[PDB]
Amino acid sequence: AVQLVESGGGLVQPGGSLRLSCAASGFTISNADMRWYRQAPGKERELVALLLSSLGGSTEYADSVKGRFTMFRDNARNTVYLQMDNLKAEDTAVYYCNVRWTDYWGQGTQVTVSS
Amino acid sequence: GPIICAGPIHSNKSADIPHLLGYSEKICQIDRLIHVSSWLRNHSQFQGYVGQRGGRSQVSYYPAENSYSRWSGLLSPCDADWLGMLVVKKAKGSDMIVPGPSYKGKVFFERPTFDGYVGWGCGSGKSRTESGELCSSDSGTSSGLLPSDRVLWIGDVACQPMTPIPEETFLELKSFSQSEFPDICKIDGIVFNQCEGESLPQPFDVAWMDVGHSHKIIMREHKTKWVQESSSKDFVCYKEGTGPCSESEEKTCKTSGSCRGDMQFCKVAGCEKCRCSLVHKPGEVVVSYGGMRVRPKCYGFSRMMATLEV
Ligand SMILES: *[C@@H]1O[C@H](CO)[C@@H](O[C@@H]2O[C@H](CO)[C@@H](O[C@@H]3O[C@H](CO[C@H]4O[C@H](CO)[C@@H](O)[C@H](O)[C@@H]4O)[C@@H](O)[C@H](O[C@H]4O[C@H](CO)[C@@H](O)[C@H](O)[C@@H]4O)[C@@H]3O)[C@H](O)[C@H]2NC(C)=O)[C@H](O)[C@H]1NC(C)=O
Ligand SMILES: *[C@@H]1O[C@H](CO)[C@@H](O)[C@H](O)[C@H]1NC(C)=O
Repeated sequence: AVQLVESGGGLVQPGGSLRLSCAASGFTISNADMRWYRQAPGKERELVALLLSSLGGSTEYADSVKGRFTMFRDNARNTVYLQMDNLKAEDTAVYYCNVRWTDYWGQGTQVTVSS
Repeated sequence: GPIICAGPIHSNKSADIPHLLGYSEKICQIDRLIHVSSWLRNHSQFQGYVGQRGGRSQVSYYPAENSYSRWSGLLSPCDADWLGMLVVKKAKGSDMIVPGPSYKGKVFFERPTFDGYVGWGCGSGKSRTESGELCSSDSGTSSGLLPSDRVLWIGDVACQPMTPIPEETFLELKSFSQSEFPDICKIDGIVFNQCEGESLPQPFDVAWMDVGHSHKIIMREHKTKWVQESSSKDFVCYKEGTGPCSESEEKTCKTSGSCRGDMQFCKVAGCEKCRCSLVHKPGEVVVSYGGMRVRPKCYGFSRMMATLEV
């Protein structure tokens, strides 16, 4: 069985930071392509960041989060991360961690930004 | 080269895209990638056109070496969409973007999938990242008049009118194909074989044919004969100088033997303004597979996603 466990969501004031982790089981993320989605209520699931082993480890970000979110991995720890800085209200959503081309999803973690 | 119409030089980003009813008019639009522009406008909030100056003959293919693209008259999925033969569907999130194509900078890409054809668009002012998965801002696309550079067609594919087969023979082919690929678990998220454990998905360059049922028939060993059936779809009609013929003009040419043409066209339709000629293509492809002969809707060698038994 593949497992994805996310952590690091929570309450944060606008401008704040959060680090999201996705610990993986049953594959090695050093060959996988990993994606971070977020889902606000009402709105649609939007893709937010990618780490592509297919591209040699490169990193790609949605326009809204470019320059504030940073995706990275710890191969030793088989864990992928999303560092979110300078958070805005529009970042409030459930964040999901996903293996590209699979129905392997994390449980989701909740990010809420409010003053 | 082109089938009828030399590449488009557009001026009005905001020009409407007409529904033209003549077959040769539709081929002309296909030549100028107006169908793909239409697709982008409809599905991904895009103003203007793709295919500036290059038209269909300058589109980008994965793989880059394209056998079926040297035949200007072989129909790509997108071409088939514009002729109402199939639908290139707008991608859903769960639709898988295959790795390998140089997606960076693309504004539209399509690929045959196991159970259909999916297309991915970007809005105005945006293009694709290398992974293909995100549309990000691109000042080089500000023109709204974008070169054929930016259109990506995945697969060595030929589409064509199909001789529909009964479900019985589709099920036999689906089964034959399952026994040829016993280690495939799912393709493009569709269950191909029952699997207990399953690998991580990985790219799969496979030969397949579309025979018009729930999903395609991927083939290990098959034979293909190309036959020139000299049917009306195999001919395009144009006035000298001024591009494609009218719907009405084309119809009377192909049904009344009252126009000029090349020698094959005169043989099958008659000849004595409009001129009609054979489109440069090897013909209709007939596939021998599973000890059956079949005329598929599309036929191709394309990349898809597969998982394997573990
Ligand atoms: C992007 O979106 C546009 C519009 O949203 C699509 O254009 C439409 O395409 C469909 C099919 O290609 C067209 O429907 C066809 O209508 C024909 C008559 O067209 C005239 O009438 C309409 C409205 O009255 C005018 O807007 C138009 O300019 C024409 O003057 C019919 O003859 C067709 O019938 C054929 O197909 C149907 C099944 O589809 C069969 O039942 C028939 O037997 C026959 O084979 C057809 O119904 C529609 O007119 C187009 N609209 C416009 C505004 O152009 C694009 O196709 C779409 N782009 C992509 C890539 O999908
Ligand atoms: C060309 O752009 C003009 C300028 O706004 C617009 O009015 C018109 O719709 C476009 N052309 C056609 C044929 O529609």
